[PDB]
Amino acid sequence: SSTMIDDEALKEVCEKFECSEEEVLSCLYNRNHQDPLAVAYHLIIDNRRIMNELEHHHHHH
Ligand SMILES: [Mg+2]
Repeated sequence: SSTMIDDEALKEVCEKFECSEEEVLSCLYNRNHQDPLAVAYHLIIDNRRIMNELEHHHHHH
């Protein structure tokens, strides 16, 4: 199997939550969506996506 991790989001969660990388990876692996570390990881990725979409719309629409 192959698992993809967003390294930048992982680093940001670890810095902001003062936690180990394995703590984040564990809740992702266990699909424990309710763990705030998982929520934060996906929030960082989702917001990056949304901001990229908004910037595009601002400049081109
Ligand atoms: Mg405008």
